[PDB]
Order: sequence, then structure tokens, then C-alpha cells
Amino acid sequence: GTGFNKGDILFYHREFC
Amino acid sequence: VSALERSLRLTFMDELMERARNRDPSGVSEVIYDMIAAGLSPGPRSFHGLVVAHALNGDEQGAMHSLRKELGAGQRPLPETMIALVRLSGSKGNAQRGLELLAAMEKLNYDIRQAWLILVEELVRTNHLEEANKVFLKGARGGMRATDQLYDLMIEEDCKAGDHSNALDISYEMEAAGRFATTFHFNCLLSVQATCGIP
Amino acid sequence: GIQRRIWRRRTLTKKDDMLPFVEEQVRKIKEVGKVMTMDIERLLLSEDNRFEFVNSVAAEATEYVEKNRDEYGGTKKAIFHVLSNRVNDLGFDRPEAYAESDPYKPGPGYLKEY
Amino acid sequence: MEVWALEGFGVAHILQEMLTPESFRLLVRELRSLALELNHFLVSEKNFQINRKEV
Amino acid sequence: FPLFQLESADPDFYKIGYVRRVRAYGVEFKEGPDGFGIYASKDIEPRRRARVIMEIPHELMITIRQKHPWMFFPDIVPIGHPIFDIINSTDPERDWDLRLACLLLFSFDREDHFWRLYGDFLPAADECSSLLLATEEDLAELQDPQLVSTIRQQQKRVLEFWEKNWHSGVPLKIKRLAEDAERFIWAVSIAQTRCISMKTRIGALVQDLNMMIPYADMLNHSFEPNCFLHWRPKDRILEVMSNAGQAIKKGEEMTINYMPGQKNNMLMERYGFSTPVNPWDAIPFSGDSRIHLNSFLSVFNIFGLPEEYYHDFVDGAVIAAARTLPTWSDIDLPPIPSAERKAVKELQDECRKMLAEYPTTSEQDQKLLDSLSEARTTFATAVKYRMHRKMFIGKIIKALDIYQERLL
Ligand SMILES: Nc1ncnc2c1ncn2[C@@H]1O[C@H](CSCC[C@H](N)C(=O)O)[C@@H](O)[C@H]1O
Repeated sequence: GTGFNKGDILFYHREFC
Repeated sequence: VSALERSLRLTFMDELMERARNRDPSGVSEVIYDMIAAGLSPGPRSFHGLVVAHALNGDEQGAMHSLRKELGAGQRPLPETMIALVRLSGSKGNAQRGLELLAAMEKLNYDIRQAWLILVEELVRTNHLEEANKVFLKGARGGMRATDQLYDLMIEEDCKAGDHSNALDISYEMEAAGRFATTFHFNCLLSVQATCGIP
Repeated sequence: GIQRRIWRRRTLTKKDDMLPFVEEQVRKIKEVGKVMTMDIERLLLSEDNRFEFVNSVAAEATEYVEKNRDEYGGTKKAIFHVLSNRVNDLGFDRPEAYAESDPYKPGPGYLKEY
Repeated sequence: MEVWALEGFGVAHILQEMLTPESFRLLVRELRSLALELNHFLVSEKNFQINRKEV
Repeated sequence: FPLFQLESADPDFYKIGYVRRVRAYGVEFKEGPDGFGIYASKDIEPRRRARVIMEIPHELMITIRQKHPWMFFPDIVPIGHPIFDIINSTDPERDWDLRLACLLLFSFDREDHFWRLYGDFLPAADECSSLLLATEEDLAELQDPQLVSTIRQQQKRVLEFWEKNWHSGVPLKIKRLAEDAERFIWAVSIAQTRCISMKTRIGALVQDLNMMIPYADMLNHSFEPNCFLHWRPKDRILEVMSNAGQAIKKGEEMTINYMPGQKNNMLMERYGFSTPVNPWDAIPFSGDSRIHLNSFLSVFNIFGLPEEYYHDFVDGAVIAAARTLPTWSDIDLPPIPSAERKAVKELQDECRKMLAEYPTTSEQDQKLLDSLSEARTTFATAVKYRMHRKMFIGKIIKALDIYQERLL
């Protein structure tokens, strides 16, 4: 039944602008 | 863009790409400063030549520094540029950096399936099978479907190394994706099961 | 074929012989919950094995309770929410968790008596 | 007969609830009184390591 | 306040199916000069799973086993009927369309069969775009000797089958099916253009079938379809399912992929139509000049593996260009801009050399199609085919020009 078959880059690297 | 600007960019990008293919990261840096002197703004394909030049000379730190220059200049790295860094990280066994770059490509809204396939094969080729399994399972459990060639590669290499636990995890994910196991895959698992002493 | 464009509209040009007091019954069907009974049979027509369907529904219901604990156990039951969601995923429309209430209740404290 | 009916429906988790283990732990001790040991082993399908369950 | 503020198909078209358990959800059948179609009658919102668009009961279909022996599902041919001997005398590989045509003509003769009614909504002999109905003058407008010879062999095979099996001595119950060759040719044309081949489970038997499915043979083809077919074994219903998570707007046409991975010449041979945005069309290049595959894909935002290219100007023709253009790749070696311009220039010259092979151009063919007043359906189909190929070659020249400039 139901028991069958076992049931961060790109940050701090931006343009200074 | 005027005709004069296009003429200069062609000869500047000719010199730059002839030194990236020459495996001369120092020369590729000189041309970028020549572009700055002329007033030309280095685009994504100019920093791609700088990344490739470092990447070809097995230089992970310079290539990562070149990526920071590209991001610091406000340019958007090309999908091929990230793949060159991802493949370089795998060749050195740096799975953590390879996964950081894959996260960046997802953030950049690129398609990381092809770059993830490349990262796993580099780790397997460079005898980093333990790291390759960690990267492969994270992608497979994340929903990405690998190639049939890579599925047969991961199962077979794990069973040659006596790693039945990873080979069984992958084969379960292979069928969950929609690729049913065949006699070849079962024979790989049986090669390890036959030596456990429990028939 | 192409004529200018004017074209021949296709019609049956042949004879097909195959071509009101249930309000109380319809309202009682909804009251007793027979609508979900038909929905369950509808979902099982798309399932190869009914035992894995039961397991999948229970697995999805467990995820609902972990996500939002306080919203289930009273008027909204997690298993009923799963079944209504899966009917809506097919593109049909059902109320959420099949929950309905009596609009003619004479205020608080009054229980409808069977 | 109630167990058989539940098994016929295939409601494995309902049957587990209505049975629950103290019934089996007490069985082991009574078998131990006859100089018999009843050990429950789990063999991992991943690394083939045998685990003796605490019974 | 509310006070201060393509024709629909014959209503009996859906009704004859509807009284026989055909259900359509959120779509309507609309008819135009180019034929029937299925369009979203409202905004079909995305869901977590595929939405059911249409349900077609099995008993309204005409199906035959793809592989020998020939069994019909549902079984409509009586035991001992001479039509089975005609079906059984066919080539198992090539004559699948002849077998379906015999079943189709037989079905029209049965009083109770659904296709007696549904057959009146099938395109007529002068309205079907199949090249089996094309005259020798219509084939002269293809400008493709390989396709023309393929069609002539198809017409020869179909005609010889009728002459062999519908001679003077056959019983009347056979004669009345195909009284003339054109009637049988039309049936084969319907069989080729409308057959849907699927793997189905009926009861406990799993088998491949060639199926004539009403209301699903009204879905048009797209290489980027918003719908797909799904057999529901438990109640023997074919489901038309919209792609999971894909929003479909009101009036948008509902489409399926007839032939994944097939070129326009294959679409012309089978269904008698072609598309200018076929992502599998190929062009014969010499290979002397090659462009950088990685650069070309990234310039146009074409991602995925070569067999699963997709776009994140760019359409199926640019994807086809990526697969058919001569390309080089050296892992991560970058391309020299001045060497790539020589290749792009030489590839464009070879593209113009092939456009100069056609006596007319793409826009001259387009204006010819607008000027037609008494043209056969296959004639316009033949012109659209050669025009689409010209549009594809012209798209490559534009794509190469864009690629050459975006490489700076
Ligand atoms: N994308 C497409 N472009 C042009 N014609 C198409 C098409 N998809 C399907 N067709 C046409 O539709 C036929 C398939 S049957 C599809 C319904 C058909 N339009 C009808 O009215 O009966 C083919 O013969 C082809 O001519």
C-alpha cells in the first residue's frame, strides 16, 4: 500500500561613480 | 558611434585579442590603458580578453582580479567570461569559488546549466571526485538536469572508487530528472555491492 | 483554393440526431462535501498508482503546516487545501480548502442542529 | 481481522498508528529468559554498514 | 458607472463533439481563409502545473497500430470485411498513411461513426495544403528538385495503391469508399496532414498508434508551442495541456509541435506547409570561412546546449543560423575581430550567391501571394515554401551583420 517501496561576488564590486 | 571611433576600436581590439590568445595578461593590460588614454571605454569584450589571458596561464588570482576590474568599471561580464572563470576554478579544484561564480551568473540572470556541467567535468578530470560529487548533487537536487554523458561519468567514476553512497544518490536523481537507469548503471552499483559480504 | 479573400465556411451539412428543479439537490451536494469526492476521482484519473498519490498529498500537506502552522486545524484543513490546490492547478476553480459556512446563523453562540 | 482489513486497503500509516515499541521490546526480554537473543540489524543501502537497533 | 461607459466556427462543430464528451476549456474554434484554428477565448493564467485545454474521448478517434499486426482502436472493421485485406497488403514501414486512409474512407461509410459528421469539417480537395494534391505546375513553384521528386514518388505510390485495390472486380462495399483516385488521394492527404502518432496504454496494452484525433487535428504547428498532447490511460482521453507556468493571452493561438527537429522540407512533405522561423532549417555552406560559435550565441543571447538552443530580432531563424553556420570553438580561445570579419564577409557573399539562384526574391514572392485571385492552395503553399527559404537566407545575412558589429 502506502508503505510499498519506502513510501557573494558582485557585491562590494560596483561602479564608484 | 562615429566611423573614426569604430576604426580605432577595431585596431585596439585586434591588438588586445592577439595578446589574450598569446597568453600575455600583461600585454592585455597595456592595451586597456592605451584605450583609456585614447578615451575609449573598455567594454565587456575588452575585459573578457583580460580574464582569458590570465585564465589560460593557470592564474586564478589575476583572473579574479580582472573580473573585479570589470565589475568596478560598471561593465557586465559576458556569459562566456564567467564560464572561463568557472572552468578555471574547477581545474584547480576550487569548488567553493566555482560555486560562487555560478551564483553570480544566476544573479546576472544567465543560464548556469551549461557552466555547471563544465564545472563538474573539470573536477572529475583533475581528480577532485569528492568535490565533484558535492557540486553535482547540489545542482541535481536544485532541479538542473545533467547530460547523459555526465550521468554515466559520475556513476562509473564513483563505483571505480568504491563510493556506492554517492553513486546511488546520483542514480536516484538521474531517474527523478527523467532518465531511467539501464544495465550499464546497475552493473556499476553491483561492482561495489558484490564486495560488501552481504549477498 | 485562394480566392480574392473569400473562402468556404465549413458546416455540418449533415444531420446529427444527438444534437430544472435540481437547486435543492445541488445545494445539498455542496453542503455534504460530495464535490471534493468527484475532484478526488478526477485527480486519480491522472495518477498511475493511487498509493503514491496518497503519499504525495500527505507530503505536500506536511509542507503546508510547517510553512504556516496557525492557519490549519480549524476551518481550513491542510489536506483539503492540498486537494483544492491540485484541482486549481488543472485550470478549474474551487474554493480554498472547500471551506464553506452557513450564512443564516442567528449570531454567535448558535450551533446548527442536525 | 481489523488488521487484515487495514492491510487489504493498503493504509500502512493508519495501521502503524493503531498499533503504536513496547510490544516488541517486552518480547525480546521474555525470549532472553530462554537463553535466546533477538537482534534487529539495519543494513544501509548506501555504504553497507550494519547498525544494531536499540531494542 | 456602467451606463456612462477569423470567424467563429460553425456552432455545431463543437456541439457534435460536446454531446459525445468532448470538452474544451478556455479556448474556441475559429475559422479563417487559411483554415481552422484553436484560440484562447480568455486570459489563461499560469498555474503550478499544466492546465487542461481540451479532452477528447478515445471512441471519437481513428487509430491503428504503428507496428504489425494491424489492430484498430476502437475496433470498427468487422471480421471478414475486405477493407482489412487492403490494409493488410500494405508496406509496414512506408504505407502507414495508406492504412489510415483506408480506415478514414471506411469510417465515412459507417452510419454511426463520428467521422461521418466530423468529416464535413475536414478541408476539401481544393482546400487541403498537402502536396499529394499538388499539380505538376504547383511543384514547379517549389524550386527544390529534391522535394519535388519526393512528392512525385508519394503521388505515384498513392495512385498505384488505389489502382491495384480499387479495380473493377472489387465488391461494392469497397468501390463506394473511393470511387475515383482523387477521393483516395484526398484521404491519404488527410491521413498525412492530420495523423498524430503517440505511445498509448489502453487497458494493460502499451503500443504505438497512428491516430486521427478530432478537435486536436485543429491545433496548428509551432516550434515554440504553448500546448502539448497527453494521453490519459485511465479513462482513455487525449488531453491537450498548456505548458505549465506559461501565461496565454486571450486570442492567442493554441499550438503543438507536430515534428520536433524537422526541417521545412519535411514539414512540406508531411503537412504541406513551411515556417520561416524553423529552428532546424539548414543551408549548405562550403566551410571555408567559420565564425566563433560562442560569440554568435552570446551576441544573440542564445543559451543551452546545441540540441536545445533557446532565446532568452532573434527568433527561430537565428537559432537555425547558429546550428547551420560554419563555426569553430577552442574551449575559451577568443576570436580575433579582424579574422572574424573576413569570415562574416565571405559567409555573406555565399548567402547572396544562393539568393541569386532564385529567379525572384522574397518580397516579390510575398507580393505575388497578395496578387493571387485564382490560385490553388498548393500553389500558394509552394510559393510560401521558397519565400520562407529566401527569408531564412536573408535573416542569416542580417544576423551576420549584427554579429560582426557587436564583436567590438
Ligand atoms: N504553422 C502553420 N503554418 C501554416 N500552416 C499550418 C501551420 N500549422 C498547421 N498548418 C496547416 O494545418 C494543417 C494541419 S491540420 C491543422 C488544422 C487545419 N488548419 C484545418 O483547418 O484543418 C496542415 O496541412 C497545414 O497546412
